[PDB]
Amino acid sequence: NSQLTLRALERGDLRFIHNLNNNRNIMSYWFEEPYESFDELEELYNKHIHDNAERRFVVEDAQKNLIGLVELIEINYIHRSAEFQIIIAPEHQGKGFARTLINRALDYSFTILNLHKIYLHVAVENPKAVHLYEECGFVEEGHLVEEFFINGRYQDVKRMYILQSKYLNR
Amino acid sequence: NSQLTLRALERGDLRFIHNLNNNRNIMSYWFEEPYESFDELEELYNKHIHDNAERRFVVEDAQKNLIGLVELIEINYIHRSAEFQIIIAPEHQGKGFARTLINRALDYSFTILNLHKIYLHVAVENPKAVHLYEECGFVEEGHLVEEFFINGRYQDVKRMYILQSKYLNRSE
Amino acid sequence: NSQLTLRALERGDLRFIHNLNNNRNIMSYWFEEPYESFDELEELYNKHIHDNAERRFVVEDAQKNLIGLVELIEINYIHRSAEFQIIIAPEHQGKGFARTLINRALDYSFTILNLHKIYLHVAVENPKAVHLYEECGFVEEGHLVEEFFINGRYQDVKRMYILQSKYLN
Amino acid sequence: NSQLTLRALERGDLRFIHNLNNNRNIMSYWFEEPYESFDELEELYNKHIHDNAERRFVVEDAQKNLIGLVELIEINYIHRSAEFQIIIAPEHQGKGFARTLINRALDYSFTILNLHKIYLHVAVENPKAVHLYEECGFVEEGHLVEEFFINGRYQDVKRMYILQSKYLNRSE
Amino acid sequence: NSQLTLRALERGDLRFIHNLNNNRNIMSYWFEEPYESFDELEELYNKHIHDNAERRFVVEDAQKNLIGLVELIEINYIHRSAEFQIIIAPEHQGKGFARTLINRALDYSFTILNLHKIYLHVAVENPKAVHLYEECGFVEEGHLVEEFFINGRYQDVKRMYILQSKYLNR
Amino acid sequence: NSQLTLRALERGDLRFIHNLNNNRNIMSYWFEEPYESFDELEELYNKHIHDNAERRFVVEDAQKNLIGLVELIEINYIHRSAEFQIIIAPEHQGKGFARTLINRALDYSFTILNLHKIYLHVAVENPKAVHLYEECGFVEEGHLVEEFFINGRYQDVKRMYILQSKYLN
Amino acid sequence: NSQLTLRALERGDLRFIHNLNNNRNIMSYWFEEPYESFDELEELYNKHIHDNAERRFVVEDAQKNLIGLVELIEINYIHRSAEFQIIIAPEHQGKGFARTLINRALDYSFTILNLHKIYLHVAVENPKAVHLYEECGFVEEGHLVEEFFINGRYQDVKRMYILQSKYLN
Amino acid sequence: NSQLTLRALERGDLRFIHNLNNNRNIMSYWFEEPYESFDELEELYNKHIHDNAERRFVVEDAQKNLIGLVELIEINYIHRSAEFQIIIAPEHQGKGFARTLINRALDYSFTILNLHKIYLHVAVENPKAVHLYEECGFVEEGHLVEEFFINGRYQDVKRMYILQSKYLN
Amino acid sequence: NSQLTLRALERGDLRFIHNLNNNRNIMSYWFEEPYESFDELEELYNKHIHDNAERRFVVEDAQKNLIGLVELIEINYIHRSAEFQIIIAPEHQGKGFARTLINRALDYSFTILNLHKIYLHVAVENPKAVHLYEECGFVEEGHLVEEFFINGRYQDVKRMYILQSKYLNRSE
Amino acid sequence: NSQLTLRALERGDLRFIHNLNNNRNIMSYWFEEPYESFDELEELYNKHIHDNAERRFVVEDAQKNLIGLVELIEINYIHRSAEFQIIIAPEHQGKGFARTLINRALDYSFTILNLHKIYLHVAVENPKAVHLYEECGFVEEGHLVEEFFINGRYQDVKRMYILQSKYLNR
Amino acid sequence: NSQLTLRALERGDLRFIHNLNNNRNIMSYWFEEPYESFDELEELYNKHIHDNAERRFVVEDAQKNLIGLVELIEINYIHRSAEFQIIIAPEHQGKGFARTLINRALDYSFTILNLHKIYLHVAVENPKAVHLYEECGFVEEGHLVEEFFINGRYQDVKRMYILQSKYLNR
Amino acid sequence: NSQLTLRALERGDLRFIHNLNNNRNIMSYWFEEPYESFDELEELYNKHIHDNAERRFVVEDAQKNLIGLVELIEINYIHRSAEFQIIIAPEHQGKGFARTLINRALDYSFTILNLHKIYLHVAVENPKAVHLYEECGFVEEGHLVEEFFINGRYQDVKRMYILQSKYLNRSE
Repeated sequence: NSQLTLRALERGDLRFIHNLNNNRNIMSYWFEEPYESFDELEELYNKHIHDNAERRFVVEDAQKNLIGLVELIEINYIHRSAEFQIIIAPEHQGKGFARTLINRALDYSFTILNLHKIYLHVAVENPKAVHLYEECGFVEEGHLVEEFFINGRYQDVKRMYILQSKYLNR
Repeated sequence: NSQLTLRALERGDLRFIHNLNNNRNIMSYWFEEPYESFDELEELYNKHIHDNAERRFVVEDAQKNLIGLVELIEINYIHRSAEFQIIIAPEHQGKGFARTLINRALDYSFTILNLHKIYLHVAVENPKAVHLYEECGFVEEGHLVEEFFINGRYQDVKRMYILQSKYLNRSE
Repeated sequence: NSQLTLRALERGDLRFIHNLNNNRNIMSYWFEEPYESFDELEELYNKHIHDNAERRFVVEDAQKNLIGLVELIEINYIHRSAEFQIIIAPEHQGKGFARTLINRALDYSFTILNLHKIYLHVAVENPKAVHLYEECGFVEEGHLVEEFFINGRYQDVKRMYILQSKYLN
Repeated sequence: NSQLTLRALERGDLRFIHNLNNNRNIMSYWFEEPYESFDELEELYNKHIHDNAERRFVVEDAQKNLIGLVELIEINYIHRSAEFQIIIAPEHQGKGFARTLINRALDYSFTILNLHKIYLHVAVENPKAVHLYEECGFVEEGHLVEEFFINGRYQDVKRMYILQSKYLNRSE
Repeated sequence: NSQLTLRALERGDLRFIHNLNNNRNIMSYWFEEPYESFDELEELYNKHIHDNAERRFVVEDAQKNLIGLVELIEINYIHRSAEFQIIIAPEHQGKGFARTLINRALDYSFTILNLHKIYLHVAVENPKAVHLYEECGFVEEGHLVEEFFINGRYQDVKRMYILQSKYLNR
Repeated sequence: NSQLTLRALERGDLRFIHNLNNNRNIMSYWFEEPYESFDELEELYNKHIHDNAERRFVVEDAQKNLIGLVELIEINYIHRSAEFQIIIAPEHQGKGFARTLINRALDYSFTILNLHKIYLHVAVENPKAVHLYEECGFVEEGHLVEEFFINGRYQDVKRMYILQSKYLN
Repeated sequence: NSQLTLRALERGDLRFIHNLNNNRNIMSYWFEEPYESFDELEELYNKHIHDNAERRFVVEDAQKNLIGLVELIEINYIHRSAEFQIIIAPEHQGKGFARTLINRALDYSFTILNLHKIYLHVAVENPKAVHLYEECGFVEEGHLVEEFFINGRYQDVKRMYILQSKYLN
Repeated sequence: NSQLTLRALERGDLRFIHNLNNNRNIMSYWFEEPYESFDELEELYNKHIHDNAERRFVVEDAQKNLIGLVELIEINYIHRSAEFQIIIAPEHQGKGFARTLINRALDYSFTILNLHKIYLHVAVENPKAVHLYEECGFVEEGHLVEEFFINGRYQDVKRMYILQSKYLN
Repeated sequence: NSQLTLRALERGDLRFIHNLNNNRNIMSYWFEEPYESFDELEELYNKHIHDNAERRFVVEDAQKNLIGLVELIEINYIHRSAEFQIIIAPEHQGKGFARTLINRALDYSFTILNLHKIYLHVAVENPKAVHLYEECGFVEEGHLVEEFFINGRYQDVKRMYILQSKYLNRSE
Repeated sequence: NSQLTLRALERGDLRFIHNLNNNRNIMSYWFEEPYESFDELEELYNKHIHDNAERRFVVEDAQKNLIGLVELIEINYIHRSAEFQIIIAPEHQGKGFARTLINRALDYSFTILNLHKIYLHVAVENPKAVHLYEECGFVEEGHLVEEFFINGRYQDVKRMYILQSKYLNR
Repeated sequence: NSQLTLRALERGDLRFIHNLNNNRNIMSYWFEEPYESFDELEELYNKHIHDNAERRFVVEDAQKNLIGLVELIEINYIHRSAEFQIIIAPEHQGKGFARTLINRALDYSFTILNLHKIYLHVAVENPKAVHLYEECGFVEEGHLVEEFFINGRYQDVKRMYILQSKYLNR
Repeated sequence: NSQLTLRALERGDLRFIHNLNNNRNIMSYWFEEPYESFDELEELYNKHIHDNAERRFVVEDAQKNLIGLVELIEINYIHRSAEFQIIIAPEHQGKGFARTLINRALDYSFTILNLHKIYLHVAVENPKAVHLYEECGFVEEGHLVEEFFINGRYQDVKRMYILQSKYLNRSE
């Protein structure tokens, strides 16, 4: 709803990030290993403070509760593309925030950074995630065979995308 | 009214700057992307401490509430010019402070720093500010086409300026 | 099963780690010289923060009491093997938690890290431990002669291993 | 024919790399901007020397003429995948070396480095290369729309891949 | 003509740059001071090796003679704009290379970096330079009063621009 | 015997070392990924200059032609063990020099460095090498299962060792 | 006389210094641009800690209230000259303390630092100050034309000096 | 006029500079202690490469023979003033080149750097030089008493200046 | 009695070390100059943290009172020897702890660290300590003449030592 | 008396040192300038932590009151000489501590550092200081003409010395 | 003879040092391992340039031939003692240089550094080395049991010493 | 005679300095230990380049042969004093250059550097130099007992000095 906002990741938010990053159910959706020392996380945060190739956001509601995370990575400024990734804390999954956040990230991407294309990756074995994204405007541009090793097996992922033209003329 | 005071920005004012630097509406007037972790801001602040090409001032009232920011950037040592930009916190806007601060900035630029020229950029779609600036003696020297991408599209901005000779000598 | 969790080692867990490292009987299991300084431990921790060739984990119960430690070292990314080490604090041994921790270290190695082989070393003079590793599917691949100097004399150790294919099938 | 040899790139090969990195035609196949001072190249080379996420190989003939470059990047330690990219110097192109080198890269990736998957990107408007790659066992897993801005417009690329199990076991 | 090319500035070209930078007739066109130690020039070259906000080019003919310089500065990757500046060595002024180079720089800008806008600055007192640029597609978007101090006086400069759409649909 | 000498590795010997490291058949003996950059090799050399946990030696003949290489790594100063590796350039194999180099590496380990145990790894698929090590007094202490990924598949290696007491008596 | 003392500037006195530096009327006396950041002031303080070419002193009364500041800069050790600057906080002007501070700065320059010449600059538009310096023995040696840009226009300043021989006799 | 040019000082011109700095009679004009090390000169050159508060120029003739040196120091960007210094090597004095170099330094200060005031110091005991500066439009603004210790005694110097407005009209 | 415990020295024990390092009487037994600012001690401590040629242990009782220090230095990786030195805080001296700690140090040196030889130096004018050490199995291997300048004059010291084989096997 | 001791200077003692160093009556006896920022003093203390060429001591009584300072500087280890300097805080001047401290410093010098010679400097205009030192064993080895500028004038100082042999055979 | 001299070790002499250090017959006399990369040797030389605790000398004859090495280590400046070690290149062993060099090192030690005691270590199994040193004034102060592991065995060494008083009153 | 010239020491003069710094006889006149690797000398040279407390001069003849060295050290900014020391290479000694150079050093110290006092130390057992210095106007202000250990024993040195007022004004 109206009460959801995206603001930049700050040092004070790292305990919430850490807590998610050490949760394997949550990190499987980012095809990332669920082990990260707090120090690894903080030192990488420090290292990338001035990195222009990424934007990391925390999501809050009106009381300032941390709902989840939005990220734009691999921002390329010739091709004007970037990869979008999102995580909703367990407690907040299934409340309808998903679409709002995807929209907010697309708005950031398209009305602020002036990117041309946003793409994401989703487990083919999560076909309800796939559909969601389709309803939010994304379209399948690839079916990556055995791209990621997750939970003892290689899994297929859809690569999906959306263009600036489509998002702004809606 | 007259109770406003200028002083240089310092580390302890940065939570206030940060707050404005993450406000979409406020930053659109500066054509700046509204995202800055506190760490990026502080690190850049630290790096520019001895940088002569800029001056960053904070505006406080008698009881020390932080009202706004006045800055001069791209200060050039030869051409004696600089770009002026101003921000008034939203809770303190529409209180007639603009003029007062624009004049403090002009007075500083021309009676202390000895610059010859000050210019600014203002969105064309912001005619109230254009007007305000004109009344404060600035004059349009350019209409930059599709200069900045703001809130989903390319926009035009006025470049306006004022000379030290004009400002100092007007009433003479 | 459920209550015991595994998370990455943190700077705040270092006094727990140091305390085990001063028990010489506990360090004899890792063939590591006991009695190391807290500062050495901390500075070595700082240095390996981004070292991808190791994973150090702590074992916490439901109330967040530190039970012990599980580590994977010498992780090799071509051969996809690593050495496994485990320590259960003395006040939590005999509670039957070794098995669950071993299974947890194997789950991590094989379902997340995607390694092919996990091996470990055990003193031959610790046949109870050897036996526990045998039940968890480890097989002896070496009987290393006078490999380590422990408590005044050279001792033999067993090298034992398990493959990913065996753990996942 | 069979007289080609692979070895790791080293500092003394950089004038050759530089030459290719400033060639517009050659770099368009890598979707890379064709501008790199020697200094940027050397500095980045130096920085990545111990970087495990990449392997850069040079191809030499019996008399040591530098023919091309074979690289693997984004090597991931868990997923065991990497992106393959190749370049053959223009004076040595159209001499049937492609296949030979693509096979050396596959043989390295799968019989030495123990990767599970290799992928590449090829412009859709480059059907000869797509075909060549297919014949070398790669298979289309995606048609990326308007992925790269090349020579004035946004273009589609095929993402193609090959698995270690398929490659190792085909003839069995 | 066909024989003119743009390649990246290299360390070996710095003696040619220096020689131009210490020539006041040449630097007045860039509103820059004609004093630069070779060491200042080289140390600034070293410092900006990895700067993404600029591209500096040397211009040569077929025998590899240094004809002049092309530069794109203040590249901004949200607004996708940049400032273009050019210098033709004295010996090569008046041979018709000017238009080719402006075209080459626009081609780099528009077919490679994917920028939206290119702008430049010209002395109002050089109205034949102004016209040239007008014929090459640039249009006046400003008349900057007393913007630069040059040869003992403050001088007016036109700010001129061209958009990607116009350059590519020609 | 006499003609072959052993001296420490030097920066000027690095092109010889690099050249062996590009022969994949030669590097398969060290289970080391071949094709490494000269700069990586040099910078790793620079970094380990004062590392007391390794000794890298070159083997020179009477005319100062580089024959091969002998190294001692993972030298442990409590357990007093180390791993031995040896490479004889291809143009000097079949000349019967392996034996002399092994004996020379053992002499160094046991009469100068005062180590207690020397071990090595050998591919099981290289029974000639195993046999040579057996004649020089090494005994198998482990048959490591699928330890290394070589030429497209996991292979077994032998771990073999000799003690100081046996070499000196 | 007695109550007023002079001691070296300290990091804890910096907020006092900063506060004077924001009064533009106070900084006009030093021809220094007012409104400088506390961090710039502190970092410049840190940088000059061991700079032998300056001495910055604070003036304290009997109750340790900061009265003002006295500085000696561009101290030259061959020519043995230095430039003198003094600032008396506004809440302590008109108390007749300038004289005592000048005499104190001269005593320091000539009886401790062993300098030969002390000079200063004063705005011509500040004839009261010029007059005070004249009574303390300073003589005009220069009338510098349009030397500084102050409050919107170029102004003339006096350069004035006193020698060691004159102060000590 | 034409033949004499001015360009920025370069590292390759340093032996020329050093050579003047060892003539004590030449350095007396700059009130600079002569006999400074080449290494000090070079390292100070390295340190000031990006210092915007100075410009050091060399004077070359048609055949690229170094004639002398012209410098602008203490350039202040608010007050827009700077101090001018000039040295003509002894083998090129009496050739009437001082005038052209002064005019060239003023042209640079006022038509490029956009300064408002240029000043210099001259020993009173050098009335020929004072006179030359007077012809080039400089006016005495100060007679500094015993400002410098030169050749065994304190000497007076003249401070002289010219404004931009006067030079440009 | 048996309630003593050894652990490695750590930063927080340094005020105690400092106290002993500035005690003239205590330091004369170590032939060391009794002057060390806390800063010199901490800086050197920090520098030797990863230094393998030494081990520094603190001795604590059941309630954690710091009793003394046991150290081994000049640990040589080849010769497998080290110099042993011990200090018992004065308030805890003459309580029969010496033997107990000397034995803990021997047990560590020979059953954990696998050294072959431990030696120490003792002032000749300190016959009680010589004797104590002899009873603990050390044997005189040298009488160093005028080796150290102590309390105004040059003095002789006994160098005494013990072998691992002797220590481990005595009772066999 | 018995209750006076010498211990090494520590960081915590620097406020007492500073207070003396900014007292001109006290620093004149060391021919030193009475101006030292606390930061200068502390940074020089940090720099010389490992300097073997000096030993700086604080003097206390039984309640741990800071009485003054002892210093051995320019320790040379071939020539085995050093310069001794002492300061007694104003409050403690004239109580008879002087001789005890000189003795303690000589004892340190001669029974611990094993030096051969200790020398000092005293204002000729303080002839009662000269005599004291003579009674403590020092002897004049020089009368340095106008060696130091102090209080507006050049002053003569005696250089006095004592040898280890004499101190230990007493 | 007269033609033997001691001068400080220099970088240019390191190839001669290296050559000796990688000769096990030569390094056994210093109880040192015969393996040293040239780089290890040079980097340690660089590190110890300013170390006051040692003096390393090269020995030459009149034509400037490198004869061997003299070293004074563990120089302690309170106790005024140091360890002396010497090596004569193989080619020059048995020519009578030994005594001259020991004398030269003692002269350096006693007439220049002003040390009180010099000690050395010798293999008990080299009793002709022991006697030599006895004739040069050294005397046994210890018989160190199994002090060093050399050539596959632990060996006993004599510790021998000489005092300044004895060397200078000869 | 008069053909001598002073200039500051520079890096390229260091082989000459090194040669003198390793000469026992030459260094005994400076009470300095005659051992200095080239590296120690260069490193210290480099470190003192901007050190104001010293001046090191080389003496050259018309054809640029390096004759000797004149130095001033411990230059104090307040007391305006310095220690003078001189060395003449042995091949050029006993040629009457001493006086000439001592006078150049005095002329520099007093007419350029504006010092008030110069002093030196000379071995008592070196009466020829004492005398020479006296004739050059220096006067004994101290007889330091057993100040330096030289060639096996402790020796006395004269401290001699000269004032700027005396030197400048003598002939007046």
